[PDB]
Amino acid sequence: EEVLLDTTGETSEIGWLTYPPGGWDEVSVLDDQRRLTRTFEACHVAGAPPGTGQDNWLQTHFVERRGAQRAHIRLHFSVRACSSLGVSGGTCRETFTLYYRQAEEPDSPDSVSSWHLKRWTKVDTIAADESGAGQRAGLQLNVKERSFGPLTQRGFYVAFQDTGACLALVAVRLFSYTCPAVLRSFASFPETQASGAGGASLVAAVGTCVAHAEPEESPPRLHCNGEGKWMVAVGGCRCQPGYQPARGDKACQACPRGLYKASAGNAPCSPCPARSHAPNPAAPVCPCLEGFYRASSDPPEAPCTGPPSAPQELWFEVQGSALMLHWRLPRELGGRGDLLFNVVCKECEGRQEPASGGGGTCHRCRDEVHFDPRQRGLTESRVLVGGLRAHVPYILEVQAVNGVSELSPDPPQAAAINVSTSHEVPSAV
Ligand SMILES: *[C@@H]1O[C@H](CO)[C@@H](O[C@@H]2O[C@H](CO)[C@@H](O)[C@H](O)[C@H]2NC(C)=O)[C@H](O)[C@H]1NC(C)=O
Repeated sequence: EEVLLDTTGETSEIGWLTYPPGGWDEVSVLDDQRRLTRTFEACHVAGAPPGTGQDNWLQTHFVERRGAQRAHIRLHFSVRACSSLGVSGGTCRETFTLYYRQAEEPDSPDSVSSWHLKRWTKVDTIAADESGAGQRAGLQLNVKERSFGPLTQRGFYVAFQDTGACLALVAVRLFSYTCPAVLRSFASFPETQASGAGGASLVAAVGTCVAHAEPEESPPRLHCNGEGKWMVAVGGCRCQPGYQPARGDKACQACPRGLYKASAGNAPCSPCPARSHAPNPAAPVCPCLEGFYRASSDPPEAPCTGPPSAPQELWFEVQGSALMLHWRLPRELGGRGDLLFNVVCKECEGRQEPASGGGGTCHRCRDEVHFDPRQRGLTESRVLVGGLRAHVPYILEVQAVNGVSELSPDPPQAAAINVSTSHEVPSAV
């Protein structure tokens, strides 16, 4: 609610006039509580019995329009009943009508400002809610309200017409309704004017995302009712990663330490998954502790995991022209079950005439040893080893790996076993 003219303020703020001189009369009184009150009266009806007709106007000072598009007016007034006056069959009324006119400049100093020939626009005729003049303080004081269609010039005048009533204007209040600036739906909306055209019409208002918000792909919008309230919205922003709603649809606050928020929007932060920390606020993800990782496939809400330890309990057995390597699971799997194994083969030479200080050649196997499923990428703790030579001594190493350890190797954890093919000379004691 934004005031453009109030009679109960700074004593009246009055420069008004009356078209037929003496048509309206300013009479000042004391109101129910203590206060000087400028009021205007028109009761010519008690004059000549023909009346000779009544057309007595009362015009305001130029009202600046400030930004209002739709002016509301609130009148307080007494009206004397026609039954309670001299014999005034016909000529007496109990109503007055109400007008406005627009101007972009106050009325033309002294050289046009006898108005009344200017095009006045009618607003409505007003009547009292019944059951000279003068407010007695018996709450004969009627209150009525009306409003004027769109205001576009710099200001306006308002005029009052008495055509046979015994009237006492007591108070006038000219205002417009405004919608307050507000935080709604994670956005800010400005103070917004304007019914404009009248009661049903709305005025559309654009919002900006508050601290740490984004649109909801939708860029926000909110609508200003003709009485200053905010009718229903479209769109709205959402909070940002690392930020959660706070004070309710109204702001976004950073996650506290040890919490995070991966993603989109109006959703509270959640505490860090296993083996991660959020050392600081506004965390979008909790990084893993030293020695732990998250795989390609791991979302930020996954716990962090680690690479495996070495395979255990290597052993083997011969089956025809080939040899089967066996082992068991690592004692530490890092909290993931995408464990798979890799086997390396080495043919080792060694202790003969030269190189008596660790003299094993230990090259890798030839291209004629094909391991039965794969040699690399095994999910099972076994492999069949193909074409390895008769007395040549081999060494078979088994590496463990899982879905991290792309992420840091240190070299993969491993185990190996000395292996020699054939056996002879039965036991004699
Ligand atoms: C596989 O066999 C080799 C050779 O027989 C083993 O080698 C030696 O290990 C001892 C201590 O255990 C060292 O003192 C020697 O110097 C090593 N030899 C050489 C040539 O360096 C080896 O330990 C065995 N490893 C497995 C896993 O079976």
